[PDB]
Amino acid sequence: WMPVTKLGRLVKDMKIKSLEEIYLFSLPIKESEIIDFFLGASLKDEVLKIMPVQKQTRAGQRTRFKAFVAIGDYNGHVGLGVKCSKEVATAIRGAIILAKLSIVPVRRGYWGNKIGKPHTVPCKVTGRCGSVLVRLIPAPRGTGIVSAPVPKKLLMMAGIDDCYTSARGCTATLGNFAKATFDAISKTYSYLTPDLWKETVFTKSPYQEFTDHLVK
Amino acid sequence: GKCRGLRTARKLRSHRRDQKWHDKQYKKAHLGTALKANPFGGASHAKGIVLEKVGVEAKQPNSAIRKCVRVQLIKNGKKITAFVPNDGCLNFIEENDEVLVAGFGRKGHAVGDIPGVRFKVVKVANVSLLALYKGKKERPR
Amino acid sequence: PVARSWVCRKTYVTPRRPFEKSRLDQELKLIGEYGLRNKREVWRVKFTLAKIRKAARELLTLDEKDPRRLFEGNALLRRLVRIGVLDEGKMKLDYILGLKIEDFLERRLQTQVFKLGLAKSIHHARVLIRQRHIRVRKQVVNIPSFIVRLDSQKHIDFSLRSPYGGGRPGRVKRKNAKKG
Amino acid sequence: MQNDAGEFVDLYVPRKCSASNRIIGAKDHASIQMNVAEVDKVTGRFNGQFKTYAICGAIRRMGESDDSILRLAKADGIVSKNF
Amino acid sequence: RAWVLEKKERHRRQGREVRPDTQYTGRKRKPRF
Amino acid sequence: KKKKTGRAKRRMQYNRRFVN
RNA sequence: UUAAAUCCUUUAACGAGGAUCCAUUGGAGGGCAAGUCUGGUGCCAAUUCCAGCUCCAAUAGCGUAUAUUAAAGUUGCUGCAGUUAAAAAGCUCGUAGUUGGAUCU
Repeated sequence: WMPVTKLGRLVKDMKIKSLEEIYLFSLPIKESEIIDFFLGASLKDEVLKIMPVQKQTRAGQRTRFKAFVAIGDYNGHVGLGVKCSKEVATAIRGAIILAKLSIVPVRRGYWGNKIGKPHTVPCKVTGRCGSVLVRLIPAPRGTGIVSAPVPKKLLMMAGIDDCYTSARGCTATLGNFAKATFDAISKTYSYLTPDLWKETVFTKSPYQEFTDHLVK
Repeated sequence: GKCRGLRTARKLRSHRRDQKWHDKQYKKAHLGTALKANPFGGASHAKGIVLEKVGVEAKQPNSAIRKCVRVQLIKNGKKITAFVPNDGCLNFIEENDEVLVAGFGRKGHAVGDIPGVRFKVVKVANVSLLALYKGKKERPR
Repeated sequence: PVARSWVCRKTYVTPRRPFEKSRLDQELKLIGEYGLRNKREVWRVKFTLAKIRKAARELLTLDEKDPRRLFEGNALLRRLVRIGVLDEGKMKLDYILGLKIEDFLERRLQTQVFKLGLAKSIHHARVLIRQRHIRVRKQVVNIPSFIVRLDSQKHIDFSLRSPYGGGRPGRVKRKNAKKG
Repeated sequence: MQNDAGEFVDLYVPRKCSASNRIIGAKDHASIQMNVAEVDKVTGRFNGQFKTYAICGAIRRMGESDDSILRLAKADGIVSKNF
Repeated sequence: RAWVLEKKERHRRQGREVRPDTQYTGRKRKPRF
Repeated sequence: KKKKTGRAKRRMQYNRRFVN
């Protein structure tokens, strides 16, 4: 592996410890193998749907495959990738590439009394895509993910153990039904809960501490 | 929009009363005239005397010659056209036979293949067509 | 007017989705190492858990010092400790939601006989219970799904009137010895 | 963020916009992090200290990032009240 | 039978996985009672 | 030959699917 | 046991190798659990009808018809809609109804 971007040089050599440091400064990832370096031993992908858009040509219709894959580590990191290519293998290869570049941390909370590890979504959060609306509601411990099969796959990649779910809109569209539930999951860290009201002590940027190393 | 007053129960109750009638499922079960023209009279099965045997052509994209029977129901005197499971099962039916007749399966709508027939024959001469076709029983005449 | 009682219940609930690959395999896993006859013995233990879980989450929404929460929370927790699915130090209403099906299925008389070394397999245990070879305290039990309390755990004996117990030989051994 | 036993059970604590107090998302690539340097009192020399400003990507799209840092710096002592 | 074929090929246009076209495509299995 | 029925059919199904 | 019986419970005797003391009912080669199958029957290779095999599901049970509930946020108080898809009155005044600014220790 030849690190070609500046983040890649900082992750090939041991100075960036965890992937949360990338997420804390909202730094954009540009390579797939940056995710593989930190926690790549547990990523499992699932080809949800292959859906070709048809552009008819002068010598017959051209069949170009869109691929929908979802991937996670079952501990709080989930992503969804959409990539369009000609054949089956290239489309799913490009889709897991873009799914790796869209890995989002997942905030988990408790239903009540806050014992042990968190298990549910912290609050009622909603995802919207197309006409499809997907709502995630927290549940007591050991309830299970009360969902359709398409969000049952996505929610289990994110490591969420319990969830009440509702849907509205034309959920037959699997692309919109999987993109909307990914929007609801990624909106868990976009919502300000009163346990995060503290005055934020700003942490030194990773670009500026390792300034001497990027010189060489 | 919808009125949200505290003292608007009478208008909210009366409006929902009138707007229920505009659903055809609610009108069929409640007006009562959808059970008067039902040949079964709101029942699940009905017995009748076989009048004759006829054949019914199928739809245009799937051409077939399906064979039915004309049976006159006892309790109300109405004529219905009933379907037999195959052409082999027609060997066990003769005219002036008492047959027990059920619906085909979609609460009043016809077959997705052959139009015009809404009912299927369950028993003939007080024995079942499944036991007759599988050789389990013999029917009296 | 009769002197009869008509009150009766259903002890199981069929799932809404009849054919899904994830639920079919988790149920088959439970039939495997617990030696059950059908899916109904899985759905029965699944149903008795949801009745307990519903009672727990109804008491939890009540405030802490409510006297119905204190009486019936203590009553519910004592019943779970008594059948041996809860530890002594885990007496709280929040720990009930952390139970699973496998904790209840481990307390059956079929499982306890296999765990106590009275049988060679979980299926050998089931046929041994049914054939009147196993007693608890002083009472012979046919029912494999007999849930064993903690006080009955160390008293699962081995049936003094059985060939494997007191010593009267069976029908097969008696018939065979008559041949010679 | 924290259980009843006092243990900290969370992945990370995300930053806030210093202008409008918004949680900056992990995929918010429109945000910035300001490094505005200090000067010496009597000589105007860089002594190594600074204080930082973070602006969320929602404000920067509206075009109100200009008055955002300027208002923060006015209260922070860098820009004088005689502006 | 021919109605089944055009519905299979419509699903083939949609790109979902289909069973291969063979002799047993549209055949009534048995009479239905 | 004949097929097993009851508890022993589930045991044989469990072995063909999970163990092997 | 019981009014007298029966059933259950307790027990003498006999009672299992294909332990023939033999478990069914439905569905699958167009979507959910499950098919690159076989043999008869005929149209100009495709194709009407019939009998089987293999697999899947529940199991002393399992199909079918009909009524009804949930799915249905497709009767919407919670909680739907009315540009172009079903739908806002041609315009204004107007009884009942519904709703009604601030202010008092």
